[PDB]
Amino acid sequence: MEVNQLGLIATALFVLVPSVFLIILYVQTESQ
Amino acid sequence: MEVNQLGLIATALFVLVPSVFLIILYVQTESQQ
Amino acid sequence: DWRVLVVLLPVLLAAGWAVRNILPYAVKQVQKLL
Amino acid sequence: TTGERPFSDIITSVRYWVIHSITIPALFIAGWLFVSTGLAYDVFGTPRPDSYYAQEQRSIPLVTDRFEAKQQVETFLEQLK
Amino acid sequence: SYPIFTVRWVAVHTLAVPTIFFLGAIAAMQFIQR
Amino acid sequence: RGWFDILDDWLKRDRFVFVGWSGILLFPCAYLALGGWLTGTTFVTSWYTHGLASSYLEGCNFLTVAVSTPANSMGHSLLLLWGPEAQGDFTRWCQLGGLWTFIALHGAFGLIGFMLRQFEIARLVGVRPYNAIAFSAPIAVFVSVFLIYPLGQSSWFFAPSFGVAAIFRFLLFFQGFHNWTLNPFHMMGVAGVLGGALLCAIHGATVENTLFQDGEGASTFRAFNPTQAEETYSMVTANRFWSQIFGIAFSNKRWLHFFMLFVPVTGLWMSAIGVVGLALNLRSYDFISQEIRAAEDPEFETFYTKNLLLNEGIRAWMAPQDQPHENFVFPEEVLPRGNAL
Amino acid sequence: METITYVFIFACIIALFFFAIFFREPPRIT
Amino acid sequence: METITYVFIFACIIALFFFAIFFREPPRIT
Amino acid sequence: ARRTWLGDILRPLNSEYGKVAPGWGTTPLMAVFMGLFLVFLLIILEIYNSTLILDGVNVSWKALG
Amino acid sequence: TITPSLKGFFIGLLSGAVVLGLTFAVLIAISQIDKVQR
Amino acid sequence: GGRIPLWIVATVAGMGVIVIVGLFFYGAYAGLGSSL
Amino acid sequence: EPNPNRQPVELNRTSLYLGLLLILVLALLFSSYFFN
Amino acid sequence: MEPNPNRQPVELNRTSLYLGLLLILVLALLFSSYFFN
Amino acid sequence: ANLWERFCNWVTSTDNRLYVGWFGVIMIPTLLAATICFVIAFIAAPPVDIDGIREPVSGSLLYGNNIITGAVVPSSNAIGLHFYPIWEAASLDEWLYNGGPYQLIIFHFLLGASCYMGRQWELSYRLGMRPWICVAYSAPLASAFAVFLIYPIGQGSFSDGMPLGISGTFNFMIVFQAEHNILMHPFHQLGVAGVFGGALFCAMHGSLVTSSLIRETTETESANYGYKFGQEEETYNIVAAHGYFGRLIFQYASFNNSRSLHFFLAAWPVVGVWFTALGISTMAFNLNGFNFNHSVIDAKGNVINTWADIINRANLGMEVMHERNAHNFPLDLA
Amino acid sequence: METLKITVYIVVTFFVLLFVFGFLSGDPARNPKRKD
Ligand code: CLA
Ligand code: CLA
Ligand code: CLA
Ligand SMILES: C=Cc1c(C)c2cc3nc(c4c5[nH]c(cc6nc(cc1[nH]2)C(C)=C6CC)c(C)c5C(=O)[C@@H]4C(=O)OC)[C@@H](CCC(=O)OC/C=C(\C)CCC[C@H](C)CCC[C@H](C)CCCC(C)C)[C@@H]3C
Ligand SMILES: CC(C)=CCC/C(C)=C/CC/C(C)=C/CC/C(C)=C/CC/C(C)=C/CC/C(C)=C/CC/C(C)=C/CC/C(C)=C/CC/C(C)=C/CC1=CC(=O)C(C)=C(C)C1=O
Ligand SMILES: CCCCCCCCCCCCCCCC(=O)OC[C@H](COP(=O)(O)OC[C@@H](O)CO)OC(=O)CCCCCCCCCCCCCCC
Ligand SMILES: CCCCCCCCCCCCCCCC(=O)OC[C@H](COP(=O)(O)OC[C@@H](O)CO)OC(=O)CCCCCCCCCCCCCCC
Ligand SMILES: CC1=C(/C=C/C(C)=C/C=C/C(C)=C/C=C/C=C(C)/C=C/C=C(C)/C=C/C2=C(C)CCCC2(C)C)C(C)(C)CCC1
Ligand code: OEY
Ligand SMILES: [Cl-]
Ligand SMILES: [Cl-]
Repeated sequence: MEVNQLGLIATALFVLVPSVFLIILYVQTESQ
Repeated sequence: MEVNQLGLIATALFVLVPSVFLIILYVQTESQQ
Repeated sequence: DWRVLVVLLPVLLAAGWAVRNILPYAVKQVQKLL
Repeated sequence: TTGERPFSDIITSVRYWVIHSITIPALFIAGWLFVSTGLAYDVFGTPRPDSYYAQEQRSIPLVTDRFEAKQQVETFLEQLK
Repeated sequence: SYPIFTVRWVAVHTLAVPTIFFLGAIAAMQFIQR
Repeated sequence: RGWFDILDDWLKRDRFVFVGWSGILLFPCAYLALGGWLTGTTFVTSWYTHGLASSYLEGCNFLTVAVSTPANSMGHSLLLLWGPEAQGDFTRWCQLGGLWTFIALHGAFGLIGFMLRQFEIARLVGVRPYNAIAFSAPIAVFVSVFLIYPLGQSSWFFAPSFGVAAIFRFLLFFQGFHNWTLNPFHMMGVAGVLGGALLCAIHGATVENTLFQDGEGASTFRAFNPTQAEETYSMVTANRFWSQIFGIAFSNKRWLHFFMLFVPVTGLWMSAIGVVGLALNLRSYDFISQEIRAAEDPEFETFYTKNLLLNEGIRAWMAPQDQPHENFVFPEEVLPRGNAL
Repeated sequence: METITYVFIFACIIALFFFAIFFREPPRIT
Repeated sequence: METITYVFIFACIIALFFFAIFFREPPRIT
Repeated sequence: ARRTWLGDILRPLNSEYGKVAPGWGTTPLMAVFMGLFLVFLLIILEIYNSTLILDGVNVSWKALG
Repeated sequence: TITPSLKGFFIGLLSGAVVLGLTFAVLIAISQIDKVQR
Repeated sequence: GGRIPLWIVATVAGMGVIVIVGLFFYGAYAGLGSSL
Repeated sequence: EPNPNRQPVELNRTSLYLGLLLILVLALLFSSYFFN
Repeated sequence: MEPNPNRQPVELNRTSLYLGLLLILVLALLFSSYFFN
Repeated sequence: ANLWERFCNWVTSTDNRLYVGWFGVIMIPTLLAATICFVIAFIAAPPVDIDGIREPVSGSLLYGNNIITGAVVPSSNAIGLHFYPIWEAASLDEWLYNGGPYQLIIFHFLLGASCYMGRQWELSYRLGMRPWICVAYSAPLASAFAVFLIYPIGQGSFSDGMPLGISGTFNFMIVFQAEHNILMHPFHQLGVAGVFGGALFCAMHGSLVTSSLIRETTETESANYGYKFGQEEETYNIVAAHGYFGRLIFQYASFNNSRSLHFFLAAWPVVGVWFTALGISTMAFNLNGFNFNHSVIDAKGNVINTWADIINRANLGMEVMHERNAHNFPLDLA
Repeated sequence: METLKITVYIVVTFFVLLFVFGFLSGDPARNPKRKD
């Protein structure tokens, strides 16, 4: 299927970036 | 240039994944002292 | 062949010469080994 | 400090130089002869200045077989004889 | 009272004996002519 | 109080050269690799394996002498003296390259022995075994270059030959055939060797110029005592200096000296990996995008295309004499050449 | 896109320099 | 690539479910 | 620590931690198997390398038929 | 059956054996004459 | 025991090397390996 | 001279679970449109 | 059943963060040309 | 309290996060000019006619280069050693085509890096240090002078200066080997010994100190926390280091004096690298590597090749292909 | 271009004279121990 191959990177970053934000904040919460 | 299209995602992830890991361990180190 | 004696002869004389100058002291060391 | 005789004290000793003023030139002469007699060429199979090519040859006598290689260089050496 | 023949003695002569012999062979070689 | 223990006692005596259990592997193999190299470089030719002279006897000098690899027709034969090739004949064994495998294999077991020595002495003295660990880098390089590389190739012939100019030729082969300078594992190795030399120099210089005045004399060497507890130079002044000159400095002596182990060991380890790739002709030879553009666009030129022309000259000009078993006959008209030269 | 990527990484390194120098953990005596 | 991506995200959510049920903050009665 | 039915069954298999045979025990015999295995690996290597050549052992693809 | 290279093998095996045992015959002897006291 | 003074050992040993090495450089110009 | 308005920040586990579900499901929804 | 006594805190100080990020960015800068090829 | 005297005190202040100093007064502008021009040219310079034959080589990223292939390209061979500032060009377009940026960058860098070395002297004086760290850095600095300045002077062209690029560097070392046989040159051989040796002794010393760290920590924490910045006692056992190393080799090949050990650490790579910089600087005047091409012949006069001859066949392949369009006459005399 | 050339001449001369006069201003005396 002739899909947009920037869609992979946009989907990837759409997930990675905000999730990493969330994780960083949770882990530093647990260690204090 | 006719460059490998996956190069981008490979480079991005190669940077992001190991960096995010180090940041996670630094910030939680600091929340201790 | 014969060149092997030419070659080896000096080293035997060297070993001979050194054998004779050191023998008396070499036997004192072996005595000390019980 | 380990109980061997110090090197400094050995190579100034009269006894030492009495032996090694013989043993050192005998070995130097020994090795000289190994070459001057031609024995080193025959032991090691090294070509002499005159035995690299046969007279009108400009072919390297290159080994080209694994288990027949011994026989090859033997043939190349008779191609000089 | 020092030993004469040691492990040290042996390591020394292991190297030094053929050095001199090799130096003498390499000396003869400077006179080889084609 | 059995014999095994008695031998342990004797192997581990404090003497001018410590022996150890590891001495049993190390000393014979080191002496034989070394003697093989001095025997071959003094007396043994490469005429029948390479078409080359390679000893003092033959008229070579220290730079051009070598113990050359076996003929390509030997494959990866162990070339044992008693094996089917030499058939026990010392002379033929010499003429077929037997000393190459002798040196390389005895060298390998010597290296093992030397690392076992570092382990053995470190245990007896009571120190951590980081000098042995460090020595894994030399080992990795040696095996990768002298054993794995040619085992991936057609024969031992294409390993490095044990000599000065022969190694120089090995460098240039790798440029022309593998484009090894383009390889990121070689690059990481370069950064580790040069980074290490930098560290070595910058650390030695820093200590020598942050010294405390512990004596009255102008030779500052006299004023150290190996059992003194006090540091002999100021980490504090050193740190402020480099912080102000460079922006960052070391503050932890332990990390500093670990880094000094880490940098050159890793660089060597990276380059080993890349030579393992080259055992298989698995090269970073090209950048595909550049070639597609340059094939289509004859005005497009980079230093990358310039250097491949050089590799191409190298291959065609050195191959016939460097690979005599291939009987390459390149007539004049097929040789690549620029204008006039 | 490859040009953007190369420059981006270089730019990150340069910013990292900035923090390593001016926002270092400050060395403290004894 | 697009199928792998849709399947991967779906599979992450199922794994979220498991942790959110079995590894929840236990509710306790302060 | 938690006891389980399977734990009680396996119990004696993890019960002799630290028990040793005295002195050298079977070490001499181990050394024999070690030395035999070395020679055997030698042979296997030298067969593959073609410096051990044996009748009816054709180290080649042409030994599939 | 028993080819040249197998004879060569056995030749190598016995030479290695000679060498290692002679080496250990010497090492075992010296270690007995020159013992540490305690 | 210490009869030969060490400085004398060093000088004679020193000149012995210079002699042999000098021979090797002489031989770079004469005979085999000389280009002639 | 340390700043008195610094505050610590928190994200409990439940908030992480909720936040991750949001992101993951937003991704599953928009990704079809990103690939188009 | 007790809480597991083997658990341990993990640390990465600020300098190790800088060193590690440099490593990763320089690695990325080196390999990206080969990834794009 | 006077204006000049307060300026002087700020320039030489040991309280600035980064020391400025009088050497800094020249370093900062010149390194900034060289850095800024370098960064912009690497990304966006148009192609440059390095060899003066109207055959521009593309060196920047936007013109189809990657990090590995990109460079700031040396100025035109038509310029040779003439000075080519911006204001000598009819326009920036001309200056770009002929390789002007290279000259701007290298001159500012060499100047700024020279002042870097002086700055190292200066702060050491302001801090009451011994003064010779700058002598250590003269070895790298000399190396940079050799490939960016000395080698062009002797060859008559910054076109043969080393390119500011990764693959440009490789193009330079390949052509150098074919025109000078640098591998057979003893000063290059001393560089390799200085660099191999330097990495060896780095590893040795780091492994030897690390092996003899005094136990100050538990297995759950970095050993590095056993040292506290500024502590007065030493943090390893040097006698234990000496006792391991002396036995690994023999006693007297090991250092028991840390001052001699650290000065050896400094001098070995510094001196090797001086020589290899000298090597480039003297091959700039075409005093080249040893030449043993056809030095072994047989009784008839056949040539008996050595490894030197094989090297020569590689050099020849480099020679005939480099700058394939630039030579009209049969000898490449510069 | 000439505007540029004049400007660079000015900027360079300015920095070079800061350097010359800065070191002429009792530089040996700016050290931590002994001042002349
Ligand atoms: C002790 C250290 C040591 C080690 C590790 C090696 C290792 C090696 N040597 Mg070197 N060698 C050594 C010392 C050593 N050598 C010494 C001291 C000498 C001087 C004599 C030599 C001279 C030498 C030569 C001349 C050659 C080698 C070669 C080799 C290689 C093959 C050896 C082989 O096939 O073994 C085979 C044998 C064994 C592994 C022995 C195993 C012993 C078993 C366990 C016991 C068997 C007992 C016996 C069968 C029972 C009695 C029989 C009955 C009649 C009563 C190998 C790399 C060869 C080489 O490098 O090829 C290029 C080669 O040509 N070595
Ligand atoms: C800036 C220049 C530069 C630098 C710094 C390096 C650095 C390196 N190169 Mg690269 N190289 C370069 C340019 C450079 N290269 C160029 C332009 C080319 C052309 C393509 C090459 C081609 C090249 C090749 C072909 C190879 C390298 C290799 C290496 C590595 C060698 C590591 C080493 O110590 O091996 C030294 C060897 C050892 C450490 C092995 C063990 C040594 C034991 C301990 C010896 C003991 C000696 C014993 C005591 C006897 C002493 C006495 C005797 C001398 C008489 C290192 C990372 C090698 C590599 O990557 O290896 C993985 C390799 O094979 N280089
Ligand atoms: C194993 C193989 C091997 C090895 C180990 C070496 C080793 C070496 N070679 Mg040889 N070389 C080889 C193979 C090898 N080469 C081959 C095969 C060839 C032929 C193709 C050559 C051709 C060759 C040439 C042509 C040259 C070398 C040079 C060198 C030296 C390079 C290191 C140096 O110059 O440091 C010195 C340090 C520097 C050059 C750097 C100075 C850094 C400045 C002062 C500061 C830079 C600041 C920076 C821009 C910013 C950093 C700050 C940060 C915030 C970004 C070194 C001795 C070079 C040499 O001798 O140059 C003097 C040289 O020109 N080699
Ligand atoms: C060409 C470069 C090079 C050489 C020559 C070299 C040499 C050595 N390194 C040693 C050590 C080390 N090297 C180390 C790190 C490094 N070493 C490096 C590079 C080298 N290291 C680099 C770059 C590093 C940085 C990681 C460490 C950490 C150590 C040590 O601890 C050790 C030491 O004590 O240093 C002071 C010594 C081990 C002695 C030994 O094994 O004796 C036994 C000799 C044996 C086993 C024989 C091996 C024979 C070889 C492998 C084949 C035959 C070689 C021929 C005879 C000579 C051929 C020469 C021609 C090719 C020109 C030895 C002096
Ligand atoms: C505009 C554009 C985009 C620009 C493009 C420009 C350009 C071309 C960029 C190219 C960049 C490129 C890709 C580079 C590649 C580099 C590459 C090969 C990376 C190596 C990768 C890698 C992991 C290699 C493995 C080997 C490795 C670990 C090497 C590490 C080398 C290294 C960091 C060594 C240290 C060097 C260094 C300068 C340290 C200084 C130390 C220092 C502060 C000491 C001072 C000091 C000394 C003392 O003694 C004491 C006591 C104190 C207190 C003290 O302080
Ligand atoms: C380059 C590194 C060393 C720099 C030099 C300074 C280091 C200082 C040494 C320690 C403190 C000072 C000692 C002062 C004295 C000094 O520094 O050294 C001089 C020393 C002389 O020792 P003697 O026992 O003769 O005399 C004691 C002296 O200390 C008197 O000053 O030289 C020797 O060891 C000669 C032996 C070398 C010949 C051995 C060859 C056989 C070796 C074969 C084994 C191979 C190696 C092992 C294989 C793995
Ligand atoms: C006036 C101009 C001065 C020049 C300005 C230059 C600024 C750049 C300097 C380095 C900043 C980054 C270092 C971060 C990392 C950092 O902050 O390290 C800080 C670290 C501090 O070490 P300490 O000993 O304090 O810490 C050890 C323990 O305390 C923690 O475990 O320093 C080192 O480890 C020294 C060795 C690092 C040496 C790495 C330097 C390599 C830099 C060059 C890489 C460039 C490639 C670029 C290609 C594009
Ligand atoms: C192989 C073999 C073997 C063995 C062998 C051997 C072990 C030998 C040895 C050998 C040796 C052991 C030799 C030696 C040699 C030496 C040499 C030849 C030296 C030289 C040197 C020189 C020349 C030096 C000089 C100098 C210079 C040049 C500069 C600086 C200074 C000096 C003085 C150092 C056997 C029998 C088992 C059998 C099989 C085979
Ligand atoms: O080596 Mn060959 O020589 Ca010095 O010039 Mn003549 O050719 Mn051209 O310009 Mn660059 O390069
Ligand atoms: Cl070119
Ligand atoms: Cl011309």
